[PDB]
Amino acid sequence: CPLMVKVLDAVRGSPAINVAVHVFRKAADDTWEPFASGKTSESGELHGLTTEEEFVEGIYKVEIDTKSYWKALGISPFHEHAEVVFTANDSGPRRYTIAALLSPYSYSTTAVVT
Amino acid sequence: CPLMVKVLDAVRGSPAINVAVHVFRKAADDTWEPFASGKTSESGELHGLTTEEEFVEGIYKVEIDTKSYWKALGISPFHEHAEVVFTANDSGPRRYTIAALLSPYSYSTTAVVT
Repeated sequence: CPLMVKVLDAVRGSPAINVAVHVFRKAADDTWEPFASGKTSESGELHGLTTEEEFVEGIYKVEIDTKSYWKALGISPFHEHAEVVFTANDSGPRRYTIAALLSPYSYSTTAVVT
Repeated sequence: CPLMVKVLDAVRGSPAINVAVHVFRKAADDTWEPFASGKTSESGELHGLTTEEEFVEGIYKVEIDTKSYWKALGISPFHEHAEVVFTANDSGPRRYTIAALLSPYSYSTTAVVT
């Protein structure tokens, strides 16, 4: 599992469940190619997005559909979604955990690379 | 000043000075049209990006060139940049302050709408 996503809800103090996440890879022609997608589990985590074979160096964009999430909770969010753009494995493959902490008008995201 | 951006450095405890910011507006054909750009001042603030006349309803993307910033400090950042995507003025014009707090492997962004 070289790429894992974790999403938390700062309003309820719990994992953000069933959040849609879409991963894109920057294409040779500078366009974002769809790469992987899924929904966070009951623990707010999303595993098995790729394999180390498929996860080559490139620029990747993780897009978290935060708007849908809040709407479901009857809350009016500010952001269309949260995006995390980063260059991966440029210095060889690592294990990346992208964590996002969500609030209606704010979000933070941190990368734990190992 | 309907749109203001403020950036802080969490490693140095100071405003992030000379940070490039590019604002885009979602075009009719779903493409991002360049809308405004500038650099934060010595106070970590960017003013005068638009006028209320020009700042119409739409989906906007604020891109903060975090990578350049950290590179200049001789630090190797994780993110390519920080993006903030939101729908603006859908319910009439508001004043938007987008604040970003930066670290090499993490960033948070909050919106204060008045």
